[PDB]
Amino acid sequence: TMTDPIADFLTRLRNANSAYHDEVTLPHSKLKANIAEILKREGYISDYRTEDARVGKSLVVQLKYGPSRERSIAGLRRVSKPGLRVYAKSTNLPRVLGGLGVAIISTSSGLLTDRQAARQGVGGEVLAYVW
Amino acid sequence: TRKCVFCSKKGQTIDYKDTALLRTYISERGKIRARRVTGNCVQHQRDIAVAVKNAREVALLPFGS
RNA sequence: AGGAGGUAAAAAUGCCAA
RNA sequence: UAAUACGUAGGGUCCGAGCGUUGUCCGGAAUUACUGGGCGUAAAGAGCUCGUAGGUGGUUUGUCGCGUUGUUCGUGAAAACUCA
RNA sequence: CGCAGAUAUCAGGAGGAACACCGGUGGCGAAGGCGGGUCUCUGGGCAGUAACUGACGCUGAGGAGCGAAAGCGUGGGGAGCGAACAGGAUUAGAUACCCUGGUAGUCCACGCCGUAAACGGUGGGUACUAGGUGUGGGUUUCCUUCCUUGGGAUCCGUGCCGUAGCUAACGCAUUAAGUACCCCGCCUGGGGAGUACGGCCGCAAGGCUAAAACUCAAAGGAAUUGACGGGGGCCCGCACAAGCGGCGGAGC
Ligand SMILES: [Mg+2]
Ligand SMILES: [Zn+2]
Repeated sequence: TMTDPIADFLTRLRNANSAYHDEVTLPHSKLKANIAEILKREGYISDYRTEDARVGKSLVVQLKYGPSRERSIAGLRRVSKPGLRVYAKSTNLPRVLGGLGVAIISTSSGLLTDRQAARQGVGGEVLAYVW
Repeated sequence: TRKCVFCSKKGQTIDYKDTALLRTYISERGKIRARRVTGNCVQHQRDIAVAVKNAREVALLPFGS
């Protein structure tokens, strides 16, 4: 069954980005909305919007494509999955592509980029890698 | 492709008393005709086959005339 | 373009380099 | 029977109070793959289901602070390891 | 086997087993598997409404059940076929292929066994990722005659072809071997060996669990170029066929 909604988010995003679609429709959750907020802030997605469906809200994200047809997302991989969960200290924050990517970490202060978490000194569970 | 006659709204009700109705669907040798040659749907062909077998049992049609 | 019919008694082995 | 692979010579190379052989462990070995592998045909999907323990879990509100994270104190003997 | 009246043909009777044509790359079933007809009892699936419950889900170590054929036990039945077994024939020899017979078995009832190239050689659940064309089951809008595979939309099933992607290659490609998450089984060079000993199960046949010594420097998968085939297709040559003259016998 559906066991990992966040991995479902990531694989839907990855498949649509590989197929060059422009919009992506998901069932909606607050965690997914926050992840989309981080992705929008870091420039990976153009914009996201929540819309009401028959059984609830729905997340729609617009993908960002380069003027030469280049994709704004190179990879999308989850890290802390059910079963093996990954927690990171403030002094062991993961780096993606030598820091050229972004790692989204759930902390007591909320969802933060690894740069933000290293700056604030907090740590937590690493959710996914984006590059 | 020709149309299945029983599937039409005018389609006659299928039963094994009707002798000529089944005669139209059994060859001169006494055998049952095929779907490709007759043109009726799968369900109606199955009903035809069962009806013809029953009529053969009650001696209203021959076995291999 | 589709398609039919007919068509074999027996016959073993051969050394390990270049 | 015309060897740079055997033996001896010349010559050379590597080390140098050492130089080789054996034994044993690690590495190379992503060759037990946590980091970091696989199962159509190379080894590898139970003949097929039901179900116990176990593992795993949809959307959302409140509470706890066990897991998680931050800080401080104590402890982590000396020697060892690393920097001066 | 017949001439003791066969084979053939006609009529009647007895018995057993399998169900022609429908019938197919079509249906159902979890898998083995399941088509003569009728009746009785009974399981699952699919579609629409969405009235109800409100996460009750998924997988599943061991375990339990089912599980082709052959085989086993007890009691029936026994037409056709037919291991073993007899002759015949072929051959150098035929314990084989071919022929003529022919027991167990194949069939029924009730029980054992529990293995198969039990194969899609592809564990179960879920979501996403261009399409085109068949067919099976069901709902619905528009041409509408509203006759009509008219055409469209949607759900479920089953084939073919095909992008992206994956693959060592062959190929897979919305029914994935593609991108992902959860649970289970399994693999760690080839022989020895699915064997020995021990244990469990079985009436037995045997099944399941399952090594070590020794030994090899490979065993393998896919694809390529040749060669070969008592494989196919198309052709030739005194190759055969149609003829003439010889050699093999004699002396030199
Ligand atoms: Mg019917
Ligand atoms: Zn019909």
